[PDB]
Amino acid sequence: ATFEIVNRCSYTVWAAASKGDAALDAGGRQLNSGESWTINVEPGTNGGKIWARTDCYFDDSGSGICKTGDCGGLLRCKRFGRPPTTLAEFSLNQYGKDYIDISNIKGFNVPMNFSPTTRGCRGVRCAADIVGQCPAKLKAPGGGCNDACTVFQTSEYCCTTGKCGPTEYSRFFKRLCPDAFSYVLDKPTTVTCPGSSNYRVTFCPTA
Repeated sequence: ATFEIVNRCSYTVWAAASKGDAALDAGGRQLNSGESWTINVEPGTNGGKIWARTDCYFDDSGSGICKTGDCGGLLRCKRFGRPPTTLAEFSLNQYGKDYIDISNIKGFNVPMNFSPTTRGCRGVRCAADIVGQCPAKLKAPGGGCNDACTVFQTSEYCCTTGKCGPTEYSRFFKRLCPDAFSYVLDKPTTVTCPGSSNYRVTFCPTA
């Protein structure tokens, strides 16, 4: 499947794409404002994620650090990135269907629209000013708004027992972005699309 990743933000982001134990395509690239990066993701990919990283520095070997979304210091991510990170998530060709969603379960750093470029389903977006409105206890010095699990590490925020409810903190992400997962057992906002759809991820879709 092809994904076009577009930076509409007025600032540079370093895009990342991983299935958590391997890079998807090159795994990461710098995107200046307005740049597009087209990647190919093998059919059947389960548990893929794409995110933006902010304020990164990399040397000539692609080793460095980012203030949000850092994936063990690499330009080309093999692993998932450090919260806070707005996530585009996807499982492809699962019994003839593709499943996409946006998640705030690992916090928010950059607004995002995640839409099919092919026919037969709709896109999802989280474009509100979550960092601006972030509760003081969730604010990341880095930039970004962390999820409560990352900050407090409780069974309730992390849903570690498989039983947990919405919280003051999850309700905040949900009020600003109703179409993004706000906690692990949130009522699913997954979109089902035709198997082998193609997609576009846009950072700062409103910008």
